[PDB]
Amino acid sequence: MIQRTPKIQVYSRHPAENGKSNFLNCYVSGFHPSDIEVDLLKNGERIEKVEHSDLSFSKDWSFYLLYYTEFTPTEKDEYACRVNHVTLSQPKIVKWDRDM
Amino acid sequence: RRKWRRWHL
Amino acid sequence: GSHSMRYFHTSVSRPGRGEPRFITVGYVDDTLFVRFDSDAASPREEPRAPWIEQEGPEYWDRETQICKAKAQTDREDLRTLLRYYNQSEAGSHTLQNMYGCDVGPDGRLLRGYHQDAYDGKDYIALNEDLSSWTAADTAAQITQRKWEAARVAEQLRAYLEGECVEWLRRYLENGKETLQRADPPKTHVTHHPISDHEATLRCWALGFYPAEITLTWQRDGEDQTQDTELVETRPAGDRTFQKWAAVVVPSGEEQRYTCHVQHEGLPKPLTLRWEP
Ligand SMILES: [Mn+2]
Repeated sequence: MIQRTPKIQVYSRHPAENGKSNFLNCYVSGFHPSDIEVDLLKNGERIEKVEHSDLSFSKDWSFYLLYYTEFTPTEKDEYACRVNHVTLSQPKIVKWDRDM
Repeated sequence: RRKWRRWHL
Repeated sequence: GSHSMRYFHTSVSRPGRGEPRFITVGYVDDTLFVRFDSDAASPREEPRAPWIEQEGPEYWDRETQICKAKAQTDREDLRTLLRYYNQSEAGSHTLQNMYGCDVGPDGRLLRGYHQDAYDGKDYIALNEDLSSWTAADTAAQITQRKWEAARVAEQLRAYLEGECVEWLRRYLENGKETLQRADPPKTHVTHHPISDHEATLRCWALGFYPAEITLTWQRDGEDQTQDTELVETRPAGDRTFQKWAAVVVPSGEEQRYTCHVQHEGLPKPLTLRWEP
C-alpha cells in the first residue's frame, strides 16, 4: 500500500506579541494512512488538553488535521510540534518560529 | 442536508 | 459568487479493536458546518456553524440516522473489499467517500460529485454526466456492475440536482453574514538575512476567507515561480487562512522584487515591496 508522510507547519493564529494570549497551531497534511500522533510541546514537555479538528481530506484523498491550544508567547519559552506516523522511523519535531 | 440512499460496494 | 457543498466520510478498520472508526464532516465552501464521530460517547451529528443551529430536532435526528447507516454500510463494504482484493483480515484499511454539488451565482447546478476511494486510491467515481461510472480496476468494475443493475447513478442524480442544490441555497441565505463575505488578506513583506550576500523576502497573507488565493514574486516584472518557496495554505483556527511566498535575493537588489496578491476580497490585485 502507498503511504504518504505528513507535511507539518507550526504557527500562531495571530501575530506573536510577547505577553499576549494567542493560539498555537500544528497543521499536519498530505498524509496516508490517517493514523497519526501529534503533541504540542512547551519547553520540551507535552501540553495537556490540546484540541484537534475532525479528520477530513483533500481532493487527492490525503488527510489533514489541525492541532491547537491557547498559549501566551514570551521571549524565552520554546514551543514545538511532535509528529509520529507509520512513515517515520522516529518522532519528528518541528520548532515554532514566529517568522514562519 | 445529506442523502438518504446508499448502496453496497 | 459560486458556491459548493460537500460531505466527506472516512471509515478506518481496526481488526481486534472493535468496529471501524467513522468520521464525517460537511462543508459549505471553506466553512465546516456539521460533524459526526463514531467514537463519541453516544454519537450525534453536531452543528459547527451558527447558521445551522436553527434547524429543528427532526433535522438532527435524520442526519444522525444517515450518519449511523453510512457507518454500518462502510463496515460491511470494508469486508467486501478484502474479498475483492484477496486481502487478509489482519490489517487496517480505509474507505473514503465524498459527494456534493457546486452552484453558480444564480444558484443553478454547475457540477455534482460522488466518489469513493479504498486505501487512499480512487475506487469508483460518478462521472460529471451523473449517469455513468469510472471504475479504477477490476474490483471496482464488480461494484460498477452492481450499481448499473440497481440504477444507482439515477438516484444520485436526483439528489444532486434536487436536494443538494436546494439545501445549499438555504444554507447560503441563512449563513449570508459569513458565507457571502470575503475577508481580504492582510499583507506585508519581511526581510530575513541569510548572509552579507543575500536575504529571504517573505510575502505574507493573513486573515483571509475563502482559502483560494494567489501569491507570486516577480523580479523586474518576471515571475520567479521556479525560485519561490510557497507554503500550503493553512487554517488559522478561526475561519480564516494564512499563506506566504518567499524568494532568496541578493543584498542591495530588494527593490527589484515585487509580490503580487490576488484574492476575491480585494478589488484589484495588490503589488507590494519590502519597505525598510
Ligand atoms: Mn562571502
